[PDB]
Amino acid sequence: ALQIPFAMQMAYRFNGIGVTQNVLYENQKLIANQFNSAIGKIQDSLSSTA
Amino acid sequence: REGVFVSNGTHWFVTQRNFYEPQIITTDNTFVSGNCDVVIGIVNNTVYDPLQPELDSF
Ligand SMILES: *[C@@]1(O)O[C@H](CO)[C@]2(O[C@@]3(O[C@H](CO)[C@@H](O)[C@H](O)[C@H]3NC(C)=O)O2)[C@H](O)[C@H]1NC(C)=O
Ligand SMILES: *[C@@]1(O)O[C@H](CO)[C@]2(O[C@@]3(O[C@H](CO)[C@@H](O)[C@H](O)[C@H]3NC(C)=O)O2)[C@H](O)[C@H]1NC(C)=O
Ligand SMILES: *[C@@]1(O)O[C@H](CO)[C@]2(O[C@@]3(O[C@H](CO)[C@@H](O)[C@H](O)[C@H]3NC(C)=O)O2)[C@H](O)[C@H]1NC(C)=O
Repeated sequence: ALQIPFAMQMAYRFNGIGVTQNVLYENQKLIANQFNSAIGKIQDSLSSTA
Repeated sequence: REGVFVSNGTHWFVTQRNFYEPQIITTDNTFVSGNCDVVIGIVNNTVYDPLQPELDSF
């Protein structure tokens, strides 16, 4: 297990999907907010939707 | 471009992600994107370009 800062790893993965890595770093706060809110939505979906 | 910036404490290099083969940071293996007020984790260093020594020899 070789550790990378999670931001740099997310940049690796953006390079994986074809988007260049600067797109993440320039937009890191926005991407973090999207991920956090998206995880938040799962809790509502699980707790409320039967 | 491809790889990561790694420092052995006091000198910055570019390596490929899977085999430590260090190379000096230069303009032909790093690209540029805007200024650096938006990135969090920036570090100051020199990006030596290969055309300037040849032009300064003039
Ligand atoms: C650092 O990790 O890597 C540098 C690679 O350039 C190291 O700096 C050089 O080391 C060689 C070998 O000791 C010397 O012959 C050079 O003079 C020296 N400097 C330059 C500009 O090449 O620099 C550096 O020593 C090393 N630091 C540590 C703590 O490992
Ligand atoms: C890095 O990931 O974490 C560091 C934590 O020490 C961080 O540097 C500062 O450290 C002081 C220690 O008391 C904290 O109070 C600061 O909040 C913290 N700074 C930030 C911005 O969190 O050093 C360091 O900045 C951080 N690096 C990055 C790129 O986020
Ligand atoms: C980086 O390597 O170089 C920047 C350019 O000087 C450095 O930005 C300075 O930061 C100090 C302290 O915050 C300010 O007083 C200067 O006005 C500011 N200079 C400019 C031109 O904006 O910015 C920056 O600090 C430095 N990086 C590190 C880690 O020191």
